Amino acid sequence: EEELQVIQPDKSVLVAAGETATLRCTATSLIPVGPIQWFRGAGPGRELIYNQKEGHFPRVTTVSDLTKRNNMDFSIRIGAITPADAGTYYCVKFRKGSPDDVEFKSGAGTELSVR
Amino acid sequence: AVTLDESGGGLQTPGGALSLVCKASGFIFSDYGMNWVRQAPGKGLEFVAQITSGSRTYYGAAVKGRATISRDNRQSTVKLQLNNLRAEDTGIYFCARDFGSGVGSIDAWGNGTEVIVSSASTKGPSVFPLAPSGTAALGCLVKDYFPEPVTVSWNSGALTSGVHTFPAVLQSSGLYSLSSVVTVPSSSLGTQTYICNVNHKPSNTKVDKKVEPK
Amino acid sequence: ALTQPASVSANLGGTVKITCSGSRGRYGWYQQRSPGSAPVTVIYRDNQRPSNIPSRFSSSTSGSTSTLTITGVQADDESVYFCGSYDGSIDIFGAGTTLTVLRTVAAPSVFIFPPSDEQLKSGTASVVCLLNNFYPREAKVQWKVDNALQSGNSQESVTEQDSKDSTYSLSSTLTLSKADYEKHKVYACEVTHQGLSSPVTKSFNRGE
Repeated sequence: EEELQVIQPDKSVLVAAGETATLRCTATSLIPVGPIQWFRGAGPGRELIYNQKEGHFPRVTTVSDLTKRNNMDFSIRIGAITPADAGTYYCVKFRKGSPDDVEFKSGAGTELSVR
Repeated sequence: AVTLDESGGGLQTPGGALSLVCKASGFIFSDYGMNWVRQAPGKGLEFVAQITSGSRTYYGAAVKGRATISRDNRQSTVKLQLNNLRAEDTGIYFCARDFGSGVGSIDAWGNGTEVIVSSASTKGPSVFPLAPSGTAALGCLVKDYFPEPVTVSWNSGALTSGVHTFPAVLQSSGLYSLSSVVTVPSSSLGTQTYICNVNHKPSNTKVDKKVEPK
Repeated sequence: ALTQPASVSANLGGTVKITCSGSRGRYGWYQQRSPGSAPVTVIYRDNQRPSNIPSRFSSSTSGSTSTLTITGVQADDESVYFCGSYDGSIDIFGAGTTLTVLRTVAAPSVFIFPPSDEQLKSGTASVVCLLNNFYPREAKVQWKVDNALQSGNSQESVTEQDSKDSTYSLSSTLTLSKADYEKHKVYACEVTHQGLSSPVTKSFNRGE
C-alpha cells in the first residue's frame, strides 16, 4: 500500500466578493487514522479554518460527508468571501498521538484571491 | 485574441545563460498562471517552470537550481532565466497560460521558439532545385544550414496543395538538410512557374529558387 | 508519473479512446500535429472543451485516471495527444499517444532526382529519391550505383501522416563527393512496399 498523500489539485482559486470559494482536497489513504484540518498559512502563526474532529466554523461546509467510512474527499466551501479571506489554504492530515494529534502530511496549498 | 509572443531564444553558449520572455495580450494577465514547456528533438513535452497568479514558482527536475521564473503584471510579461546551459536544454520552448491548476489546465500556447546550446556558428542554407524529369514532382533541397529552423513555402504561399516539407536531418558536418517537394499536373510545367521560398531567420536570409525542367 | 499508451488507431468515422493515469489532479489533453509545433488544447481542467474545438472531443476524469474520447474520427485528428496534469506534487506531461487513421493500402509514387549542376560545381552530389503518398508507413528504399548496393552514405526522413488523405511520404538522399559521383553511370533507387506486387526501381544515367 502506498503512503498517504494529500492532493490539492488547484494552485489558485479566484472568487468574486460575496461568492463561495471551493477548496479541493483528497487524501489517498485512510491510514493512519486521524482528522484533516484546513489552515490559512503555513507558519506557527497559521490560522485554523476547519477541523474535522471538533469546533465551530460557521462559514465552512464540507463538500462530502466526512462520516462515511470510505470518504477521501476533504474539499470545503467557504461562504461570503471577502478580501480578508485572501491567502494560501492548506489541507493537512493529522495522526493520533500522545498527548495530542500530530501533523502527518500537508497538501501543497491553494491560493484564494478575491476580485 | 489571446497572444503569447516569445523572444530571447536562438543560439546559446554551452555553460552560458539565457532569458526567455513571453509578452502576453488579450486577457487579464494577472489572473492566470504562466508556464514554460519545452520539447527536445525526438522527445515529448517536458515541463520547465510555472509561476502562479499568486507568484508561487514551480520548476521541473531537469532545470532545478538553474531556472528562475518571474512575472511583471504591469507589462504582461513572464521571464525564464536558465543558467549553466547544456545540450540537454536544446529544444523548442513554449510559453503557456493556465487557469489555476497547473499543466492540466492550459488553454493557450505560444508558437514556440528554438533554443540551441552549441559552440557552432550560424550558417545560411544553399538551395538547390529538384527538377521535374500526368503528375510530376519537383522540389528544393535546402542544404547545409545551422541552426534550425528553416521554413519553406511555394509561390509565396499560393501553392499549398500537394506540398510535403520533410523534417530536417543532421549531417556529420554539424549542419542540417531538408527537402520540400510538390506534385503538380505535368501539363502545368510549360506554363506555371514554381518558386520555393526558403526562410532562415537565424542567418537573416531568405532565398527564392525558381525550379525549372532540366 | 503519467502513463498513456504509445499508439492507438481508428477508422475514419470511428470512435477512439486514449486513457492516461497516475494523477488525481486536473488533466489536460494537448494535440500536436508535428514535433516542435504549438500544441492545441482539446480539453483542459478535466473535462472542458475550448469553444473553437469540435464537439467530437470529450473527456472524463475519475480517481487517478482520465480518458479522452474522439467520436467520429476525422483525418485531421491524426496527431500525438499529450496528457498533462499537476498531481498535487509536480507538473508532468505524459509521453504522448500517436493516433493513426487507418485507410486502404496505397503504393508509393516514386521519383528520382539527379543532383543539380550548381551543387556539383561546388564539389558534392545529393541524389534524392521521393516515395510519395503511401500507406501504411512501412517502406524500404535501397540505392544502387552501377548495380552495386550502397551503404553508409544515405539518410531518410518521413512525414507525419497526412491530415487530408492519411498517407505518408518519405525522402532518401544519397550523398557523394563530385569525384565519386562522376565514376559511375546508373543511379537507382529501389522501393519495397506492401502496395507493390514487386519492388519498383527508378533510375537515371548520369549526364543524360
